[PDB]
Amino acid sequence: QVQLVESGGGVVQPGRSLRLSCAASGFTFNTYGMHWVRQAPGKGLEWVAIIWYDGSQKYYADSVQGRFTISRDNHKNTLYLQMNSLRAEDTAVYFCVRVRFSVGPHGSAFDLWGQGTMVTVSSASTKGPSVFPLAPSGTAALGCLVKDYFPEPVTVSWNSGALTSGVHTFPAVLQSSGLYSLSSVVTVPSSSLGTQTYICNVNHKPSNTKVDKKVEP
Amino acid sequence: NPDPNANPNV
Amino acid sequence: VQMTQSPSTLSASVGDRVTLTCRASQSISSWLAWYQQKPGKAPKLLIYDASSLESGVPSRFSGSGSGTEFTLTISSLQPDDFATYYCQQYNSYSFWTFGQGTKVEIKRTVAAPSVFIFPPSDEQLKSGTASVVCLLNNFYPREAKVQWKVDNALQSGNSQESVTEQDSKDSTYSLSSTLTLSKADYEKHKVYACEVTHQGLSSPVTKSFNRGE
Repeated sequence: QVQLVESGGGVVQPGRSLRLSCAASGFTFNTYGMHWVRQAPGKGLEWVAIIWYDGSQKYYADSVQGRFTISRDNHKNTLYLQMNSLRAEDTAVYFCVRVRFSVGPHGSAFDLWGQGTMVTVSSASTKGPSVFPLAPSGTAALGCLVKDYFPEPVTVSWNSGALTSGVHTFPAVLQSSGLYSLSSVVTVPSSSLGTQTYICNVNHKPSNTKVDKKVEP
Repeated sequence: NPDPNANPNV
Repeated sequence: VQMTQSPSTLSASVGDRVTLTCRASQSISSWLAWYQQKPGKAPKLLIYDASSLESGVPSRFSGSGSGTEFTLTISSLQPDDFATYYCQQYNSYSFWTFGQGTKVEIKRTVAAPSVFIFPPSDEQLKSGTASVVCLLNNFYPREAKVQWKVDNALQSGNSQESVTEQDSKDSTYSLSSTLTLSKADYEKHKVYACEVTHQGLSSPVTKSFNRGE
């Protein structure tokens, strides 16, 4: 159907380059102006760059002028963003965006957006988490602290998945070290502390780190 | 001084 | 052109008429668009040219205004309309700038947090750092103040918080605050307290432990 599919995102060191791609299908891509728009973690939307339908004009946000170049392949129906001199501040989801068609002298709103591709810029080294119990002392709370890992994501389950009700796995916070940290918690009937065993299963695929930690009172 | 907001479509 | 949205959050129920406000720092005529975005997903255009309903968008969405003052109205909130809404200008010689969003969250009755405190684990202590975590569980509304006290000394700059998204079953939030100290600094003091102020609590609640006890 009518879609935009971005790719090319990943984790990259500062100073390096990365090329994003956006494959368009279902419409006459070579008649549309196209944009890149980005969204930093927890933030709002920020325009990045525009390219005319025929590549004849291009404009760029202050923060990317001289570093990024937008281009298009009107035979393969693909949009590109060449990102050079990457810096931590470029960490964001990047969306390719189609402008609503208009007649006349003026451009229009953004009527079609891709799913986005995530660029993370960091000098941190890949590293699995340390996993520590959050020990429980008529409802009891317990959990696992998942500390000092890079890059995102980790996945946390409880009892191999047999425990889902009452579980809250918090969004990661990025520490000043450049490493992430999160906690997963669950509330359980305090009478079940002795009777049931509680194990958190942390998996960090970037580092092939898998930890199963038993949390006891 | 071209308007970046001008129509970018065919 | 800077776009300013208000309110930054509102609480509403299914069936409610909701109206969001967008202001431009200078006139943008009618070159104004509204978008909906849900967590982890891309924005979807709702309204363009300030009052034109985008193709295929439900008719409960409408937009009004021109110049510097704009509104978006949902005539009757549906269960899938809880999201963040952005306005955006595309005025001549003005590039493209977005407001910071208005989050439409689910209203429910007040729910005071359950508060738990977790001392550093012995395993982490051997590594030279102490993480102390305060957990606020299943509360509403999201506004909460969490203060770390160490031997009655208010802490600043050494903690971080994380909040969940509104729970799909009970429409509550949960929050963690983690105080991070070196092993050496931890052992310098005895009393560690988390103090929680929330409108569901008549007085602030303090949960504490004595180091080692």
